[PDB]
Amino acid sequence: REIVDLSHLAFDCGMLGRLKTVSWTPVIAGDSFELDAVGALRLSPLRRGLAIDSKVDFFTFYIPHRHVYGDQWIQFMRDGVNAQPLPSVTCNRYPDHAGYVGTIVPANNRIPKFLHQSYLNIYNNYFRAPWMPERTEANPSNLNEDDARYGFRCCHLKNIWSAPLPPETKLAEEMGIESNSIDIMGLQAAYAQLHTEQERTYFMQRYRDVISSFGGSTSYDADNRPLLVMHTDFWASGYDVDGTDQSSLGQFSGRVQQTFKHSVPRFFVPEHGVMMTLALIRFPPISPLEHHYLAGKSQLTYTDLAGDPALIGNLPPREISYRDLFRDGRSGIKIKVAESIWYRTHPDYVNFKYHDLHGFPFLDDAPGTSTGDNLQEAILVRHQDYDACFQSQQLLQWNKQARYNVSVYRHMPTVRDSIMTS
Amino acid sequence: REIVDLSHLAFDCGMLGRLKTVSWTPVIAGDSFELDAVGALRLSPLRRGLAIDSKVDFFTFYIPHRHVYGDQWIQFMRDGVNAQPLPSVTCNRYPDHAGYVGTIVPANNRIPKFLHQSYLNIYNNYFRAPWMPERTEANPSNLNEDDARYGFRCCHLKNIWSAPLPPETKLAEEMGIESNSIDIMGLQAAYAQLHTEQERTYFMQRYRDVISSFGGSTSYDADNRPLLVMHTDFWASGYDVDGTDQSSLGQFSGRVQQTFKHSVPRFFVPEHGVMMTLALIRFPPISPLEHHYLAGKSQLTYTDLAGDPALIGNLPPREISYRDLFRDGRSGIKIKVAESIWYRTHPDYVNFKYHDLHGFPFLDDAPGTSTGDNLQEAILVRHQDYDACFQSQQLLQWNKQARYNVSVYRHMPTVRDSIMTS
Amino acid sequence: ARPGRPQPLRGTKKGARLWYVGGQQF
Amino acid sequence: ARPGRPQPLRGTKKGARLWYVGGQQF
DNA sequence: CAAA
DNA sequence: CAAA
DNA sequence: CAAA
DNA sequence: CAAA
Repeated sequence: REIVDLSHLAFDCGMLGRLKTVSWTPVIAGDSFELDAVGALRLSPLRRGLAIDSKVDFFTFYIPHRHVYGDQWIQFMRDGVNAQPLPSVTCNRYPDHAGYVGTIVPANNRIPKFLHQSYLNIYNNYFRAPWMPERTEANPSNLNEDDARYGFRCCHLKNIWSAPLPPETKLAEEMGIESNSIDIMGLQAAYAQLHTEQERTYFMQRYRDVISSFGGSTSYDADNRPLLVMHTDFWASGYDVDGTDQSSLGQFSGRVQQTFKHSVPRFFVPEHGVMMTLALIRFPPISPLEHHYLAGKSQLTYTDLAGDPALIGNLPPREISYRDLFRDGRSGIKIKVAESIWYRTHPDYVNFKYHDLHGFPFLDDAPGTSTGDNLQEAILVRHQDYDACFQSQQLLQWNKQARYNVSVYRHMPTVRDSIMTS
Repeated sequence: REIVDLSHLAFDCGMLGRLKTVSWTPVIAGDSFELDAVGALRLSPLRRGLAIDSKVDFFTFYIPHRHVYGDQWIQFMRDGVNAQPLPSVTCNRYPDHAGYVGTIVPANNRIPKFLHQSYLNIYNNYFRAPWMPERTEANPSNLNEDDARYGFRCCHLKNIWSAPLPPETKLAEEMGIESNSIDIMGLQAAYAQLHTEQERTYFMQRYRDVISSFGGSTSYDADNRPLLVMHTDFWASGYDVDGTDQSSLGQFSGRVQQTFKHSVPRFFVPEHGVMMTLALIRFPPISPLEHHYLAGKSQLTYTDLAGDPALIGNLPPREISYRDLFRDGRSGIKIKVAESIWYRTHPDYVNFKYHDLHGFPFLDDAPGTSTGDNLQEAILVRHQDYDACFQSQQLLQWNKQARYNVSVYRHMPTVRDSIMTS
Repeated sequence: ARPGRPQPLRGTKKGARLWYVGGQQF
Repeated sequence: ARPGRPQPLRGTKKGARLWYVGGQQF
């Protein structure tokens, strides 16, 4: 059992809303993996001074090769020195089209499946809304321009419109009645049954959550889910550079630039696999076009304003449209919110005047205003919404430079032992 | 969280070599299951006095319904009150043809899959020789008379002939050579490679064992294996009943009759499933027809007798036939043993005279002497080999009566709460 | 392995109530 | 979140030997 | 995070 | 640096 | 039970 | 035994 120093530095960059891999390391069953990443994160030069900080999220997952390669892997390992070589997957014939999984597309335009499948699995088990279509892309070449290079899009920071109730949420439960009578005992079960359905719809869409519900547990191997080993996050701040020449004097450019550590406590790697670490930069969804729900309603009813408890706990959800939340709110986008939820949270305010001011990372256009009457598309972060405020994405929206200190104890003959025959 | 008393008694019986289920209890994710089984085990009346005791093995496994029902289960659970009802499997149109899984074939000749699949899984993951064909029987009706009623056969207690080296064991490794030269550096890898192959052949045929080999681990969910919760065992002794009448005076009948406890420490049931407990009675494979290997060899060589270390550690395995171990040893049965293994173990002796004495649980006929030149068939316990010594299998070879005290804490409304509407 | 000489089994007998039948039945 | 003002990254630098090249090479 |  |  |  |  000896130390293998896999420390290495990395220079990266990506688009706002998209999730990018920043460092992946292959591990072996028996490995004791430790990772201390430290460095600084920045964003392409801004147009004006600094407005608000971006929330940066770093993740480190562990994925058994078995999760990727399936039973085909168990054999690979079982057959040992005979095993049918594991198949690789395909990327498009472009260098960058492998980015989402932290690597340049190799000479042969094909990268190892575990990189690709892991990225998916990670995305489907933690980043997409449980109700959104599960990402299934077979190969890195079924991926489109933006995705393959920048990573999949993730959800905006949770707020009233970005974190609604799953669209298929029941708004009424019908129960069969005879013609002149009703089974009150049936009506009973009816409700109970509804309950089980809601419990699920609301927060138990994933198998594990259902089991946990009974007060049980589930190995990560049960539903084949990446293992979240470590998750840190922080706010990216910086400074303004002052203009000093005849015409620039009195102008300011914001240079976001935050240092940070992302430490992963010693971890025991039970089976051969990959340790993937990804980042995700986002800006809180501030919009000069959003207003308090109550300022929007035209006919203010008791059931709205009053905030009568008796009601708030027994009414069904409420279907409202983005129109109800933004002046330019797309009306075709319907979201189901919880009653009087506008009394459980206050929205951020931006004087309209910032509306057309190039340079602030605000949503100067009602969310999903150019994706169509599609909710999911509105909820996921459209990185173009930001092209506006950057002086020049020569390094995309953001970028970072960090040193990844990695120490791994493992059964490994010494290089000498490898090169020496006798 | 309340106590549910599932204590219950059971009266059973079965054939010698076969593995029978004695008590299965369904559990729910969240259940805390505890089992204390106590009772006595006996064997049908013997012909003569008692000769030797039988080793009784009790097992208690836990099998998630997920292992049985597959992804089809995850949905069942996910869909909740909608889920497509789980399918049952088929048994033959006979009451007893469900025995192996502790139950009378129900009115509709179909029992729940988890019972059947679990029995298989248990059998394939712990009872069959790793090299023997994996049991795959789809339904309890693909099972034959004996099996379905008595349980699958298991392996005789390990000895020189019942526990040989996997039949496909390499006896020589060939390496490609040019015509006048040999790559000594290649010859090197060649050996190494062989090693990995042997390591596997010998004791790493199962995926888990391979991983463990690297110094890793594997959830029971990784290779979908039953979880061995508890395993006890004991020797079944009893007494002789003396003959007292004119002709019986001086005769004796052996009444094996051993009491026993089989306790299972509190166990946390993470997912809905089954707790199955099975038993296995066997007699040590004593035969008046077996002899010391060395007494058999005709030409005693240094390499045999000497026991020279230098040799014993570097020679390849040895192929010998049952003929070499028994007088009536079937010569078509070839087993590969380890060199000088006859010096690492001494065989049991029975004066031939007991050869044709009805009443002793010995193998009065060389193992697998009526199954043909098939090794596996010789190794597995043929229960007919014993019909000979029992006065009357009115309750098969053995039988037992025990009380299974079971206490389970679980989220469970009270019967009142179930029957009361308001 | 338990020493004792084989005893016949007794009652199949705890938590809360199970059998509601209208009143007391022995 | 770490306070400091951004520093340029240094060396990619441990266990036993890795590079055999025939002798010493700087 | 069933603020079960 | 024979991580001999 | 790698009596690795 | 309202395990009210």
